[PDB]
Amino acid sequence: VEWTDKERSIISDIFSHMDYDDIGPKALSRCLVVYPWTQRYFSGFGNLYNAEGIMSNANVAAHGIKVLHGLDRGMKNMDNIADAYTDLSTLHSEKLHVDPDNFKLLSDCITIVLAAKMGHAFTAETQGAFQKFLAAVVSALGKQYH
Amino acid sequence: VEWTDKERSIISDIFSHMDYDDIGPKALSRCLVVYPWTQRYFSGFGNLYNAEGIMSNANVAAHGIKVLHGLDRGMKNMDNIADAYTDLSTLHSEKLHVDPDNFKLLSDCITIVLAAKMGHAFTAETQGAFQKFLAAVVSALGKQYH
Amino acid sequence: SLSDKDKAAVRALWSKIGKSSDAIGNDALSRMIVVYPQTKIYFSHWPDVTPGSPNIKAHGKKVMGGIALAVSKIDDLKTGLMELSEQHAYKLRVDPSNFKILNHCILVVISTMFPKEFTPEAHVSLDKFLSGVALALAERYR
Amino acid sequence: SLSDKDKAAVRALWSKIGKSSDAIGNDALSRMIVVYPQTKIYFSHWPDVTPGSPNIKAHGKKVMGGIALAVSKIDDLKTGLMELSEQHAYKLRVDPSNFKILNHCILVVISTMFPKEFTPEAHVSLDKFLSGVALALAERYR
Ligand code: HEM
Ligand code: HEM
Ligand code: HEM
Ligand code: HEM
Repeated sequence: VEWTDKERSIISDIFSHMDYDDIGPKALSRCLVVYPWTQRYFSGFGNLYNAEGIMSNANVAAHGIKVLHGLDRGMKNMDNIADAYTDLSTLHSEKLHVDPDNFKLLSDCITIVLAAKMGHAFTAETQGAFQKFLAAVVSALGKQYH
Repeated sequence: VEWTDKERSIISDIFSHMDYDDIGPKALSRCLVVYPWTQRYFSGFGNLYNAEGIMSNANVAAHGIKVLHGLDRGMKNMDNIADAYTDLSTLHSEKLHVDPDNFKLLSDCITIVLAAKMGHAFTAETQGAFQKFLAAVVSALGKQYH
Repeated sequence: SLSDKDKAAVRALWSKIGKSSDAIGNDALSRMIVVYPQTKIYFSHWPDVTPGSPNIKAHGKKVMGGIALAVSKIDDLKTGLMELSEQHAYKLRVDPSNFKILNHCILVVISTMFPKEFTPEAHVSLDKFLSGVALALAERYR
Repeated sequence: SLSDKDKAAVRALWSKIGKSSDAIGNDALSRMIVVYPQTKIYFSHWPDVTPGSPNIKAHGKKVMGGIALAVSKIDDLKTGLMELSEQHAYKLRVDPSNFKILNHCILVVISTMFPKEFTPEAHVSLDKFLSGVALALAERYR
């Protein structure tokens, strides 16, 4: 990936105003409801069989906050995203066995939750830069898969 | 992409024994039948409305041979595939407006036609190396898209 | 496939948000052309394909009228959307890989405009419905 | 969706190649585990998941028995494959993104074994059928 100064400014502005404690839990809980086969990785997180369940679970919340902060390494050096996630890619493949199509599913939930937070400020140009960033991170998370 | 010596040997052996004049026309005609919305790019190639039509068209044949020879640049320097297709990617995007999901569709037809030619010699390890090569070329053809 | 629960959830969401159908369509199409520029070629015969275009606004009303038709025909999307499938496959020749792109843009727009109504439960049923819409629009392709 | 033409083409192809069902399944599963190693974890409870395994051969007979069941149930794959959808979604928890991988391996294997019968026309209808099989197996996932 190649980045324009305008894209860099948009990504920086999004992260500077992100309430991780709000977006992170919402994005992961939304993924667990919309793509519920992703629940099988967090079966020890406590009670989960329903959506009120999933939404309020503090384990899911703490983990969604961890995922969103896992984007920080990428946004702080977007020219090296491919090499910034090597260890995370290895962990999700070999230790956690997360199927790689799932990174894109969570990515789309992060975008949909940020869109609900930003409202009309989530312009097309904002969506384009943010989705280009998340796609770079999703590619890097799938990099160590065989 | 990273390549093992065994993968390099398999790819080299496949190309050394490839009858381009057989596989190329078959692979493109198969794509035009299985994914017939790909016919709209070759509407000047002559008569095409049916499968006997598509299969026997000499324009489709000559073009499938050109596509298969378009893999040669990649197989001759697999460590530089991403930069070996830049001009081809630009042509398919900006001049031809080929939608990028279509490269994977043709790729799968190339694999299925080679599998029919090679028969039991198309082992799992052979399929794995060949599909890894085609995926690298498909990624490079989508590289200049926006 | 859509369950009775999914159908009721889609009808109840459209009952709430359909008042803004036109605006949803303008914004979804606008986003699709900007974020997925491979799609712009399909609209290039219009006199204006730039942001703010009155052609994009007029077509956005038609697109969400197709979604409203799909909500009415939710029990049988194949038969309900057959004419629109013929139009996109034969008259327009829109590559069918693009349907999922517009579906995602529609979800993003609804999220921006109706954050309270567009809960995760509304989203799972609407996403299954838009997958069914894409498969019905794919009917005449092969 | 499958037309009468697609259904007849799938029945006629299976009528010719079904004699080798067991072999097709062994080879398709073998290829899937080697070429798409993310899938091996799902079979790791077996005592042997290496090339040539008698467990892969025994399971390949079952997989193509599921495809033969889908050919019989081709007029209504949702109802016909419901129990297999429940098994993969709930008892096995196989990620549904993997169905298209096995479908591709099945096409490759049939191409290697039946190059004369597996024409482009046989292939378009079988690919539409395997897409319908994947959607029916996805029924119990969400
Ligand atoms: C694509 C965006 C993703 C990002 C940036 C990401 C980030 C991370 C982070 C930073 C960790 C913690 C690192 C550690 O354990 O040392 C983690 C762990 C984890 N992630 Fe992801 N992840 C993503 C997607 C996914 C998805 C799609 C799944 C499953 C559907 C998943 C499942 C897990 C699980 C199972 C763990 C460990 C949970 C535990 O500790 O119990 N991740 N992820
Ligand atoms: C992914 C594998 C592909 C390879 C390696 C490839 C290769 C090439 C080659 C080498 C050329 C000729 C270069 C030139 O014009 O100077 C070409 C042109 C062309 N390709 Fe591709 N191509 C591929 C996929 C596709 C697909 C998927 C489509 C459409 C569905 C497509 C449509 C075309 C068309 C329309 C032309 C020009 C035809 C003409 O001259 O009338 N290509 N391709
Ligand atoms: C949710 C999926 C979609 C729906 C419901 C939909 C609906 C419609 C409808 C209702 C029309 C009007 C047909 C008429 O004139 O009677 C139409 C036309 C059209 N659609 Fe779509 N569409 C969808 C996706 C797409 C996509 C993904 C594209 C291209 C990327 C596309 C391109 C067009 C074009 C080019 C026209 C004709 C515009 C003109 O008349 O100038 N559609 N669509
Ligand atoms: C064409 C698609 C598929 C068909 C028709 C199919 C069919 C079947 C059938 C008939 C069984 C036996 C159920 C029983 O025990 O009654 C089964 C079991 C199983 N399938 Fe599939 N399957 C498909 C795809 C997949 C995929 C893609 C995977 C994983 C990547 C998978 C993993 C398994 C596992 C792990 C079992 C249980 C094995 C055991 O009992 O030890 N299946 N499948």
